[PDB]
Amino acid sequence: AGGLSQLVAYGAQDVYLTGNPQITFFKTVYRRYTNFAIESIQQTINGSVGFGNKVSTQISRNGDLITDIVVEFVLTKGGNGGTTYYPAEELLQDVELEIGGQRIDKHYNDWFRTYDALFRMNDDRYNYRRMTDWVNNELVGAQKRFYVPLIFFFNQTPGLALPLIALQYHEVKLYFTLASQVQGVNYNGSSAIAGAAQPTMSVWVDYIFLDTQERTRFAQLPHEYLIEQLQFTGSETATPSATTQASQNIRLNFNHPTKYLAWNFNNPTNYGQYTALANIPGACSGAGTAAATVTTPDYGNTGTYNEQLAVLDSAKIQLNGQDRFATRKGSYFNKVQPYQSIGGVTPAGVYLYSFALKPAGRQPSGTCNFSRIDNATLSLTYKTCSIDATSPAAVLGNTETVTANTATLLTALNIYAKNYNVLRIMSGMGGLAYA
Amino acid sequence: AGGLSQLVAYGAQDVYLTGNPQITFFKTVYRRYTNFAIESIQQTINGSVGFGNKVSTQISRNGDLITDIVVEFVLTKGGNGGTTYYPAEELLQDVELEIGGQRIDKHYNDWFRTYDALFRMNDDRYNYRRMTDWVNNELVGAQKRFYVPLIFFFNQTPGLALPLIALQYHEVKLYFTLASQVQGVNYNGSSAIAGAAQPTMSVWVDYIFLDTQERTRFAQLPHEYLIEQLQFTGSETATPSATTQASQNIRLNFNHPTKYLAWNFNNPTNYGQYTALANIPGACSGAGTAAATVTTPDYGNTGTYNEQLAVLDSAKIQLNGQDRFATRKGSYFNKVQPYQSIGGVTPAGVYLYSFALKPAGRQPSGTCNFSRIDNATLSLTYKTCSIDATSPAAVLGNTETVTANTATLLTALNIYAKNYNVLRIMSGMGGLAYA
Amino acid sequence: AGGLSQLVAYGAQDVYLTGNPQITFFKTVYRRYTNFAIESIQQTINGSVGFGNKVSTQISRNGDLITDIVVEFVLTKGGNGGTTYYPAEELLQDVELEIGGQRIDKHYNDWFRTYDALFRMNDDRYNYRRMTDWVNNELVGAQKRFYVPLIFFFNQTPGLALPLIALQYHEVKLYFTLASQVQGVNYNGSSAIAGAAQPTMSVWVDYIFLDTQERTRFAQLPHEYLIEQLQFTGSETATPSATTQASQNIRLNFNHPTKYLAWNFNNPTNYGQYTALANIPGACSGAGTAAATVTTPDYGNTGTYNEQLAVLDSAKIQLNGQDRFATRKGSYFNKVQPYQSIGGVTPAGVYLYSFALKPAGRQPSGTCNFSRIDNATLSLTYKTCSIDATSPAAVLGNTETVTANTATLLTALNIYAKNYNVLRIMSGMGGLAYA
Amino acid sequence: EIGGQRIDKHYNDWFRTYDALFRMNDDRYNYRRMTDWVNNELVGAQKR
Amino acid sequence: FYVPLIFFFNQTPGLALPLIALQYHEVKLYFTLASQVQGVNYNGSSAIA
Amino acid sequence: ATSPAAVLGNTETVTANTATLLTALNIYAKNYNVLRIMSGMGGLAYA
Amino acid sequence: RLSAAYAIRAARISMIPGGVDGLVINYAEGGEPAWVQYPLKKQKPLPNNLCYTPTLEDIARKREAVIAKYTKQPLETGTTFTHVLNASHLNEQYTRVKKSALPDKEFPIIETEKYPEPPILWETTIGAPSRLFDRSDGVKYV
Repeated sequence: AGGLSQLVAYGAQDVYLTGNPQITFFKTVYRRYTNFAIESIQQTINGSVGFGNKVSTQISRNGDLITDIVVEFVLTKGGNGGTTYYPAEELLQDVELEIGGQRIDKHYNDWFRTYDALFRMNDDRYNYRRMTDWVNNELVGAQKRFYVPLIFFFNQTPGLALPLIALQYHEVKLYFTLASQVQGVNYNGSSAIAGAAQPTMSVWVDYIFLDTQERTRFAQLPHEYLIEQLQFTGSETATPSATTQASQNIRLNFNHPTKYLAWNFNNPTNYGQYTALANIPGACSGAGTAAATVTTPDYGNTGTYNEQLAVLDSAKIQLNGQDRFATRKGSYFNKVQPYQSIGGVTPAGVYLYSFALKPAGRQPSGTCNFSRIDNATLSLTYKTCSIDATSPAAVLGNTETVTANTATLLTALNIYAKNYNVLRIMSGMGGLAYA
Repeated sequence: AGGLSQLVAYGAQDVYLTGNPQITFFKTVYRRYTNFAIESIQQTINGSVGFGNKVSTQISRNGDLITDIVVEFVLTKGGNGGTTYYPAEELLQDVELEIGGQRIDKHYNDWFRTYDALFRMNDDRYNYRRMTDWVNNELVGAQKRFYVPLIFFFNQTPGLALPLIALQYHEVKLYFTLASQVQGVNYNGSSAIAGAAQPTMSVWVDYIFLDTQERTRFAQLPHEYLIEQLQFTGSETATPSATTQASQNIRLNFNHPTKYLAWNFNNPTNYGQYTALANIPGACSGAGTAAATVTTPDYGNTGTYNEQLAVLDSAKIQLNGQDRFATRKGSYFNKVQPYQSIGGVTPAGVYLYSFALKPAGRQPSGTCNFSRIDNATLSLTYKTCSIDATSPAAVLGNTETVTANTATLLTALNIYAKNYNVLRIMSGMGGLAYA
Repeated sequence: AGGLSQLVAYGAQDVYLTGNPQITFFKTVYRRYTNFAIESIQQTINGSVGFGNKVSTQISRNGDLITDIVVEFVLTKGGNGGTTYYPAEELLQDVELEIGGQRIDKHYNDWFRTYDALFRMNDDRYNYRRMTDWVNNELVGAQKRFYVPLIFFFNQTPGLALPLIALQYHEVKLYFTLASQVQGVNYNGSSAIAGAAQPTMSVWVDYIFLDTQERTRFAQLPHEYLIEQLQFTGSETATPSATTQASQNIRLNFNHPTKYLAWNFNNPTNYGQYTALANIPGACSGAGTAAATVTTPDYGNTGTYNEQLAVLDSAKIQLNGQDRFATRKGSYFNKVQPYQSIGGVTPAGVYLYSFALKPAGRQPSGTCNFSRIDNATLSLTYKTCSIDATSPAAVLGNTETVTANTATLLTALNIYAKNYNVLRIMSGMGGLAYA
Repeated sequence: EIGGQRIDKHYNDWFRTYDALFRMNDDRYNYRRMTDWVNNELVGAQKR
Repeated sequence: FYVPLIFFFNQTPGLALPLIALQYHEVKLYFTLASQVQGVNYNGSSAIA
Repeated sequence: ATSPAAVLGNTETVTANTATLLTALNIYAKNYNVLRIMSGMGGLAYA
Repeated sequence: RLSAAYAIRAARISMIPGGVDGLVINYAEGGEPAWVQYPLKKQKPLPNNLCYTPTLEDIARKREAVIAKYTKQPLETGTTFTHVLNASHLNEQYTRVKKSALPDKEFPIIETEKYPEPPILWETTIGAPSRLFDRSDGVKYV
């Protein structure tokens, strides 16, 4: 009886699982590793901060290698709960990474949002929102400290820690552009909020202190860091229309080995709005009641999983004029691609197409090298904006090929591409191999 | 002060972690890998797709290896939000996988529901739901494109990609049975919904294109794979009495090294109903008020974690008349087993018993080989159906050994077993080594 | 066209990813592992179980190695839904582990709560709650079985399965303390609940049965396991007030290479309360209405993400009299630390500080050796308790440096540390190599 | 900080404590003259 | 407004400052802004509210 | 555009309502090629 | 699960690729044997194929050669004169090249800066653990 009665039930079919055993599960041997320590050290931010300001910081030589970078912001609510949407993310308009004067990479507030929408998840995602927004129904005047992590290649894994010690002669710095306005903090839609406070900003960098043998190797030896970069071009969305199906062909001026493309349609009026407004709960300011308006979003619920409010009917990518894959529906890029390649849940209006087997990881796993493709074009077919946004019967009872009349407000398109490059470091200097 | 203050605090107790170091964390060298690309190719479905029809497709020889397969459906709501439950999953009654005429595997709509309930989790499970149901309160007549991924062994990991390339003489086919009825789409309880549309359908296969060296290797060498198979036995339950505890001994006609067993009790009328219904929120149509009907479920909220509505009091598995483990409570199988073995949360009415350390993974980690068990039997004890389901107090305030009077509707039991077989490919042909 | 059009887009930039390929992604070779089986076997409890009792149990040598241990309890509700909070966790006041009589480790009910708060996530965390509490609005008189998994080092991975087989001359025993009171089960705040049932208890151990070759090696050879230990000291919190920011220097009586520190402030009366009470939904008994009281929590919603109710303003860890890192805000330790190092969401009032890259893993990744630190201390600064907890305007619209007047009820502080030691087994006996 | 490493650190209170113990006579007064307003200056008065 | 500087290296490529040859030196510009600018923040001696 | 106060007292990022009439865009590039003459005849080096 | 005479004929009947060789087979009824694997069939045939096509690496060598060629030469040279007088010269050339045949390597700045002095190992320190001097925690109990 018991476990032994199963243990003894052996035979030919078990040989392929446990015959000639190689490994057990009950003897884990850990690896011995080089002694190291990590300290989170505050950096000095040069230039005035405030809304619309642009500042920068050199990362100081406190340790040998750097990884995580966190920007601390102090914001005060300019209105009540429901008026903000990830305001710390909205505030940090962009961040540029420069090494030795060469632009290595650059992130955008919208990317931080798109990136999150695609790659963070579950509790990891909720924590992130806790660090960038007000999620406990806070009221006007509330003060909160928000932490915006950076997502540059060296901020993703210790494996790509930037060896500042191996960059003896090159400055390393980040440039941070602050948004002119942040919703629910200093502006409410198009109106400014009188008396709103300006942000306080601080940048923390996590430094790795190595022991002597490891420190020496980094300082002494050449390195080749296989890293990822974000490419980004913003453009006009073929404005959705209530009379027909708009279409658009965007030649993608991308390069390098690309893991994936990502894109969204948005209403430039409101950070994070990737969908149409409607009088259904969470789809607009006051949605579901008499006070509902489909001209202004419920800022606290700006993002949604309600596909009927999305504007992409279908899409395909062509390489040198030929289809890369068969045309698929917008909902395929929104729901399936992330299912297959990431495992998270992507909001309506945000789309992903992977050329990679595992785009959410660090290990390259298949890429589309656009430096070898003369004409890469993204073809987008839009839904017909025939649905009256103020009437739930129409908003919710409609067909696959249509969307809200308010979907015509989604006039901006953001197309991103994530790719590999090589950051070579030698003789105290570093920079990218390809462009 | 700072990080160096940690490094300096070195002694004898550090030797076991950092002495004679083997690794670092700050220098990741990625593996070079074979170059590949993945294409989504639409397959032709032979036969008429519609409710109750059986259709099939042969996977074309477009790429070298195949992994993910997604079956798309387009359904129109036959009623309002809350009247459907994973209708795309319900529609795809079963899927049969065959190579060269040999049946490799076969899945059922209920398996997809059980599989999901046990193995997908968090945002992944939600994203899945978004691809199979209407989760944004859509209304009658709404049209939606669903994506139902297949979960055969080659559809879950790249590691098991099926080598069509090495199957030069064998057709690989999928046969799909569509349900005669889908709740909230073409039927509402026992009634048909006049005017309901027939579903559309499309089968998509993700084909991997290999480089020459890898492609050649695959095409000529023999291959051997550990693959998964689903065994399934549907049977009548020892439906519990309102006066006592029914019990049952179910002969399990299973074979092969089994990773795990899983099962559920259900109301065969209502897809996904694994529990009793009651006048408590989410537990029935109109639950919580006077109009509640405890014989009609809240379809949109069919599932629940409220064990009070489950019917298994306790269970054990016998091997050749010998107890395999001490009798444990139904909640032990429902909550602890998956805690330990999967790490997700299992809905009430669904039970798991693992023979493996990590059954949710590909790598075998302990099996029960039923090919060597002359008499495998599942022993069940049911709860007493004495609780008046129409009285929330009766339900919510009761004891461990009892359930709802409506729990007598759980007349069907589905017992699944997931096992390992050996797939062999050579000289253009493929098949499974063991019966 | 198709996937082939991507493969051909190939050149020098791809060498770093696919030149001289070493691996593939489309073929997995599974390791052949040893033959074993798992059985859950009930242990006998020596001593009476009831509220406030201390019992012990010896683990039977039924199998060769052990991993998971689950303690089952049967509790009844002494009040309605909302009156209990993880009561089975609260009940298991503590557990000690000894081998040969040498204490190896010890866990506390508060640690289980802290551990969960920091390391379990998503559906893992939810499923856990389902096994220790009532989560479906059960009512007074309801009776349920709870399963409390233990969190000793061998209960976390098969890799550390305890080799009872190699401990032929040593007894392995657990000691358990059952709480004098459990909220909503036998007491409501300070008031005893007449008629409350005493808990039923059962201890289950999951045994691994090894085959002949593996069993022989374990029985005869010496072993060294790298294991985890929990260190803990409870102490008084310097209590803040409306007019002052209390501060406190807590000497840390810790030793060994430490993976991380963790701590919380709490109301010792209310299990799991790590934050102040307030008249906002879920933050107190009756919160949001006229009947609200800010002296008693909504027990079923005791925990919260609303940091405004947290007490800690800022903190630093000092080693050998010197700052480890710059002083940081309580929200850093509550949100950023666990975001960066664990990926879960830590509730308000619970703080983490890692000295390691992966505190949630088994593999050591940077440690602080307190055996080489003579003057370690945790220096805390508290927020002023000026906010009127009964007034949402004050509770929700306040500043970073202030908290609820009810935060002065958080007078107890629990500081934990997790370190690495070595459990050696030789000639049938074993114990820890270092203090 | 030298070379990325803290050598020392002073605090406003230390400066006050240090002065209280170690500066004296007119050194202390001259010091006060450089850190405060000691000639009964009025609101809005500006000083380096 | 754009105020070009008129330092020697700001007038001709011929005098471009070789930052590259100044590998170990910093180049800095210090700018003092006027307390008052006519017609912008002051009108003669009067501040402009 | 019809009100000098609005036309002249405005901000950096705005212009006249009549600025929407500037619907045409002309982009030029002035570049260098090589004109080659040989044996009585000629043409450009690059095309 | 029959006693090998049967498993072998079954493999033939069922068209198991190859056949038994490489399989593990059960014998009799119990007292469990069958750790026995039949050795992989001798001379498993390599069925005639045409799987060799230029490898991607071979393609990269060719594409890089093309890039080098066009970096130095025009894509196409006109032949408009050719035989006109002695003007083998004066033909226009086409220099715009398909992106896929353009070089893509950024300026080698890290190979060109030539700092006047070599880099050093940026050692930093906090000094000796003065409370850790002459204190040995590595003692075997004697």
